[PDB]
Amino acid sequence: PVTINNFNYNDPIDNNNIIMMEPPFARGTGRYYKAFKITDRIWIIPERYTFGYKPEDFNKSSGIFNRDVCEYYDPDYLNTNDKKNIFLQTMIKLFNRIKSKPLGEKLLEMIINGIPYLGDRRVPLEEFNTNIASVTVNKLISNPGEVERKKGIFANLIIFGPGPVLNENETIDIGIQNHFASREGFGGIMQMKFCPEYVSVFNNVQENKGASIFNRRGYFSDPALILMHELIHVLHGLYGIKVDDLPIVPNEKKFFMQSTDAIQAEELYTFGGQDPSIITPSTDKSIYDKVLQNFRGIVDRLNKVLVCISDPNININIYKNKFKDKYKFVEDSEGKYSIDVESFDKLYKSLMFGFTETNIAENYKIKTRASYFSDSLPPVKIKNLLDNEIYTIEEGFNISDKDMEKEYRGQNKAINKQAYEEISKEHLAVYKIQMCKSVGICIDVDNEDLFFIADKNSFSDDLSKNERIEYNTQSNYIENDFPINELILDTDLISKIELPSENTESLTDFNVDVPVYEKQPAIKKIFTDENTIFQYLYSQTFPLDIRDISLTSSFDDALLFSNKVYSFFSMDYIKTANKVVEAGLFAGWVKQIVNDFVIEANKSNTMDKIADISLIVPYIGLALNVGNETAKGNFENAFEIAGASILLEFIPELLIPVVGAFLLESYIDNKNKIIKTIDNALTKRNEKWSDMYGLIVAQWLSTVNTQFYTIKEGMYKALNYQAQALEEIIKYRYNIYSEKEKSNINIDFNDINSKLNEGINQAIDNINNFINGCSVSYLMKKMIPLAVEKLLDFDNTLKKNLLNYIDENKLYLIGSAEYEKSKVNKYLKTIMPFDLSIYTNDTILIEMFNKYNSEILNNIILNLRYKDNNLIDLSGYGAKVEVYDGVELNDKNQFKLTSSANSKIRVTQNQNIIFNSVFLDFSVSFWIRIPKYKNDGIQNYIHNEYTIINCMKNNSGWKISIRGNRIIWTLIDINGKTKSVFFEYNIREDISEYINRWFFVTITNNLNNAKIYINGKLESNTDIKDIREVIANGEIIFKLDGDIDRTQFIWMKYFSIFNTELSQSNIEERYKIQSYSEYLKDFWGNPLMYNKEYYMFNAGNKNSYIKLKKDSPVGEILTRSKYNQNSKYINYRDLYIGEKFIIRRKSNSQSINDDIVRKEDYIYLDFFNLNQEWRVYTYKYFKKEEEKLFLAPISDSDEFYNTIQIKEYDEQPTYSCQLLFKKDEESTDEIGLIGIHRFYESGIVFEEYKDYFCISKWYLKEVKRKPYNLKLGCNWQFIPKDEGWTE
Ligand SMILES: [Ca+2]
Ligand SMILES: [Ca+2]
Ligand SMILES: [Zn+2]
Repeated sequence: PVTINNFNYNDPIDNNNIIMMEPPFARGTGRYYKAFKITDRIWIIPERYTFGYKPEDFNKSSGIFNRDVCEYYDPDYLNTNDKKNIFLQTMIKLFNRIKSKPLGEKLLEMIINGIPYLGDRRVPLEEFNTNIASVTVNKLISNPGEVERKKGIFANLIIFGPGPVLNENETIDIGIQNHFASREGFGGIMQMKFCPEYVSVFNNVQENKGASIFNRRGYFSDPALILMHELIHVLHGLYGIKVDDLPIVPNEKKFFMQSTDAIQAEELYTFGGQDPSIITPSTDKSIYDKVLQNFRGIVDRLNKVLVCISDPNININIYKNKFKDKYKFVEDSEGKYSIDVESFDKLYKSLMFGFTETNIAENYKIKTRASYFSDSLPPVKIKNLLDNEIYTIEEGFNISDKDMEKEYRGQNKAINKQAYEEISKEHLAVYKIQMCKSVGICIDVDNEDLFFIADKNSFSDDLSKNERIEYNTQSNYIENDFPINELILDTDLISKIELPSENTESLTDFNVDVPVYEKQPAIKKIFTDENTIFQYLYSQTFPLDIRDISLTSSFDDALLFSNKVYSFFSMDYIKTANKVVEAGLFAGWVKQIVNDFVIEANKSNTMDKIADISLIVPYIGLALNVGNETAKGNFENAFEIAGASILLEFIPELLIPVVGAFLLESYIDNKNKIIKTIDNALTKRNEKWSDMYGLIVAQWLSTVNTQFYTIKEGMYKALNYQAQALEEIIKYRYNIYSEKEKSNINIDFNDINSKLNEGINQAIDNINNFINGCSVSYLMKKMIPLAVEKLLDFDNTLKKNLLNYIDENKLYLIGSAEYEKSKVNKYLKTIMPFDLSIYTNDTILIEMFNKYNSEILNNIILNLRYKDNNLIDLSGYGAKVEVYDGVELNDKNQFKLTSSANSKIRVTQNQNIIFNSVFLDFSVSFWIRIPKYKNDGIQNYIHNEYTIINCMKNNSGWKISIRGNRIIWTLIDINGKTKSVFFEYNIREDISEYINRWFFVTITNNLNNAKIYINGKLESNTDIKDIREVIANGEIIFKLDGDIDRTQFIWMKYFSIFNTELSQSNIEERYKIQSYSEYLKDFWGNPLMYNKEYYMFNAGNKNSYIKLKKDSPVGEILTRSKYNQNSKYINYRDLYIGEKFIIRRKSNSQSINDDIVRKEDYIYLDFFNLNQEWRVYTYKYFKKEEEKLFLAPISDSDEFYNTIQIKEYDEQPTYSCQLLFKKDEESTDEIGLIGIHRFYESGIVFEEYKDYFCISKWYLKEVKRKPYNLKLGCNWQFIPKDEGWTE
């Protein structure tokens, strides 16, 4: 157990637990400090830390000490005895809180027992030397006014009050002659400057601070956790493992980059959470090795120590026993000490990954910042930590008896205001970057708001070094984790070995290095005319002395005029916001503009499914103009083209080492040592893949995800500026009214702010999801593949290396040089899939990853789309696409492959995508339109198979071919074994749903089957179990290849590939998404057009067509003529028959050239009667359910309706459309739908039934039925002449 002593500042010095100490940095000169032993080996000196600081620097100035901290200054802190005593009692309370739980009690026990080794690097291995400043500190015994009598004591930790900056807590180690005992295995007296009352404030981006933009946001820290964070540094320093290694260094070559001190791995380890992941596995092992090497030096010292010259009273055995336990060394029955690898590993992991701020916070139910790399806010002052009503030893601020335990409400600034006070801004100093234009207006930007982008020098290149493989050689992995529960239950973690007495000889060698600090300018001026994130955010603000502003979509005007505020919301939103109204209409206007605000903000939920993008925030570019000028043009389009990359302010140069070669050592005549070597080399190979992935993750988190974090914060600020601006306008307009008017105005400012705030919260959630998706996308498509390329290269090099090794030892391997030959091929065959959870256990990051992998669209590895008269891959993997001259392309994303040799597309796929999952798993989807057979060429049509898409490599791959009315999918494995599955449509149907009509094809492949889906429905299936490996990343050639007719062609659209098997559900969804359009379509599936001649088809009367009756102004219905020749393979009904209709636009006299017909358009349905254009009319006064339509010349009669509304009542994909007659555009009076009706005719000569072109009210209720009735006689399709259909 840990005992925390009690005392008052004025208690008498007793030279034991209350002393006059001579601090290490005093160099044995100057004055002494009254110090209090709070626990064994730990001292508290309730006075400001002044070592290395100028007295005046304790005042706020035009300078700052740290570039990444909102620095608070207060020279009066601790300037009285009562203030010093309060500091003392507060420290006692914090220590009691720390030991209130086993985890914290153990941290203290480890620290108390982690006594510094007696000596350092300069001390002979045979000796213990206490006469060094890192081991002994002196206390003055003599009476006041004379340093006549001094006594030495051993100490572990000395905690002082703060230095100039109250909120800048720091743990300091002792350097002597340029070396640090605490960094070389020995450990040394540790010092700390700490302030309990002025604590840091933080706010989680992904989480709302009580969700109130008009209230105080964020949470304040529990000083006990802040102290434990420092105590962890103390722990590391005491065990001598606070080693230095390759640090994370910020790139500062660009003006938008955050400047900061180099960050050592030890600091990131101390924080925990995701931060250890920024330290590559290479560096993790580097640090591990250095610490182990340091301990070896200590264990050697224990085996050689014979005496202590500095203090004859030191019992050598007692210390050897204590140090053996401290470092967890093992000792044999003879007393020989050695390192136990298991015990060392456990100790190391416990100290680096067990005791972390994140783990401690979690255990103590204390909320803390999400990461070391999270913006810093202004600190606050805790009113009274000694008041149990506000802060307790057991629960800190989150007191359950006050219902503040839930959701860390006790630390919530918006909720627990009674616990703290805001700090006077006049006492705060912050490093700012003054961005000046070349003229010249300037904008100040806190350095903390800039992008933190780790420089390339931050990462280890150890992966490029060679590795000697031996029967020995084993894997090397360091799990940046340690089960906190076992640590809390570990029975032998805490020492039960006697702590030596602290009294020793007085220190006489005061040699020590004392740091010297100095402020630097708080403002750095730079010149740039760039208008990026900082400038855009700035344009959305207004000075405090202005109260009348107006919104503008002009960024430039917003910068020029103080009364103009930039807004990235719609033109209509902006206009309405600037509208001035009468008091009587003010309440209405407020409701309107506030509602508009929510609508605008909610556009952050916009979907873009047709472009294979589930979510996109269209206004991010306009809001920040971050990255590659995202404020220009249409952001959504730009995103569809370049993806996440366009949002990055800077594209990082990644470190992706050429993996060093392996050196396989041979063992002649040794069958085992040779086999072992081969195996070890294989396992080491995987370590290489893992370490590379870890190197990628570290860079992604410190150079990319950091930039996206800044963008998320930027959008939060942007949205708030918009709400603040609207709030300002509303206030101004309301205050223009008189008191009498105001009294009659029904407005609730809190309800307004509530609605605005809620809108922002909804938007932020979408924005965070969007940005996290972008971050993972960059990782997977722009980083991982580049690493895979090197790893695959490495594999190849290692492959022949191993085979050539199995060759050189062929003899010594006898009848096995083949068994292990394949053992190498099959091992280097299956590559390691990237799993983020392997490099981090951070829930946020893991969830981001899993979410990404759960989105089927992220499985797209090829997406050929039209953009600027060319076809490019928008999958994000950058396939090279060569479209040759003979390929016809249009903006409807359709492309035509003809019989010409130059009508082809060459696609070179990305070779670094996990495609060969080792069992075949991928899908291909596309739309196609295959022309009808030539009647005089039917034999060749059914006989000649021709390839249309071929993807082969090493005589293995896949291809899509066509043989007449059959489309074929074929797979060929490395052995040449072939399997096919096909879809063949009937060519004897009166009316075919497939011939010359666009239809959707989807082919899926898995370990068992090959399936072909047509328009979302499964059509064919082939068992492909026997098929072995199939290379599918070869070049893809789109070209008609075979014995084809010169007239042969094929149209294709939306070609894409998925590296997974699509489900029937995925396919059906894709079919509907790609079928969707605002416009109606024609019989063939193309957009329906105005001013284009069409024959009419009736889905409910397939073989019927319309003809103007010779003797009457009506359309009689006749039977389609049919294929006349004698071929046994074909049959169809003629399509180019009946009246030639033409659709004309109703309004806008923009002439009659042509255009696209959209659902709900009002039209005129006309047709040609010889040299005249006639029209389809409905007699206005029929009383029956239906009537024959009236066909006559164009004219305007008061007795006939002439306006039709084209409709689409079917919710599912169809090329059918309906035609409605309404009394007039305005009314909701429906006359009926155009269809076909059967009439009975009994004349003097003939008696029979005849069908006529009619309008009927009966259809009105029928089109509402579900599922939509495709057989209804009111379903029509328009057939224009098409080269793909001849008769
Ligand atoms: Ca790491
Ligand atoms: Ca302005
Ligand atoms: Zn730290």
